[PDB]
Amino acid sequence: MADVEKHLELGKKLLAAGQLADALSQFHAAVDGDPDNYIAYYRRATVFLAMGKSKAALPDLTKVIQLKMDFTAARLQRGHLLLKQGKLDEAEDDFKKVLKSNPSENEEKEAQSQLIKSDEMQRLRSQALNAFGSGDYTAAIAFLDKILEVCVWDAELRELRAECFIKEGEPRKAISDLKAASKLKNDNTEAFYKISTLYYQLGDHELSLSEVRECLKLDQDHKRCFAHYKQVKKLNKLIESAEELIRDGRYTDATSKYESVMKTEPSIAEYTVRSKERICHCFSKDEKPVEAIRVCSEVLQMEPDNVNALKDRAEAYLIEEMYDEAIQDYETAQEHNENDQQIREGLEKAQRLLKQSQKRDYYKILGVKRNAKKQEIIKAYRKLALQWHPDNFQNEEEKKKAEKKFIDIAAAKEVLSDPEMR
Repeated sequence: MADVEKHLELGKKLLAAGQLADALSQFHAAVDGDPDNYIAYYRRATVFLAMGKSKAALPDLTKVIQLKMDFTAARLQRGHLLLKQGKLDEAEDDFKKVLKSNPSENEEKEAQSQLIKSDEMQRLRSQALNAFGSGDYTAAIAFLDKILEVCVWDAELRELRAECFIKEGEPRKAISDLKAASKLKNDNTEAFYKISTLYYQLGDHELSLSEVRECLKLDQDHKRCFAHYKQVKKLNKLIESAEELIRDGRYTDATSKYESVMKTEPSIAEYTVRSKERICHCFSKDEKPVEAIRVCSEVLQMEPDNVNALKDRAEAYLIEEMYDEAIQDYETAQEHNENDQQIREGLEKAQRLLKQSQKRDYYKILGVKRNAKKQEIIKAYRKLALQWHPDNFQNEEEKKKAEKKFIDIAAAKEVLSDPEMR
């Protein structure tokens, strides 16, 4: 009908304008209106492909083919797709029938180049699995890395490689594949669960949560997903809230939410380690030096390179006027993060005070200002020197201590006469 014509035409304009989502809407309308119009099926597949929707394109393309078996450009299209999906054998059968069908000169060049690739894919697949079967994981990765340049939408193999990075002790390198695999399979809940937990495991709670919400959108009654859901949702509030508080500068509150974070997930180290960094942060930003040093130091026993923990402990040491240990920290921090304005401003501001503290102040032996007025000093000296005379002290060890204060008071008067003021 005219409708199916309008759907296709608006479909066309939209696609051309890059408007994939609504183009798809319209071809959907076009397919429903005339369920036997190969053009509708073809134009939809064309969008699906444009959108990365690998699974959805295939049944539409083979429909186009079922209806119009002479239409070889759709057979070549389905050829390409299946080769992306890593359904090699079938990708070969189409690429070959394309060649047996008076192809275009550009259709011959494609159908051929592809079979050439496909041949290597079959060898690389077999090497990949074989490597994997014997436990040669780094071997398997190298093969698979190559297959997946070409088979970019082989979910199964992506999964295998993720499993490789994992056995290798490199879990984070498996986020891409596992995320990809769930995207392609589209309505497989297990794929969302796997990616949701791998995220959780890495302390990626925000994603993990959103990613399991997907599982449950697919299956409301999925037991395992829901269990995990309760879990990360709980741990998400606690962490989100913890940080809300840290920005309000409610540090002891923040610290309490973090103790809850750790109590809610004890098994995974990252949730314990990262909580401690944040607690270390709370204490330091709260001017609680001994507590900062105690917690921050423990964080560094676990992660000696923790730039954030070093900055917070540095800050603690500054409070304690521990200028050496502050620089040592700001420095060992500067090693791991090369140019940080905060680190550098810390190292200079620590050094300035390390210098100024070694610089003896005769006024610091009593003077009201860097300029105590007139005979205020003479009043201070006579009393102090008379107070602090080793004669005063019967205790031998106590005396020797007065003496240093006496030499100090005396050396003060000596330098506070006439020109020696500067």
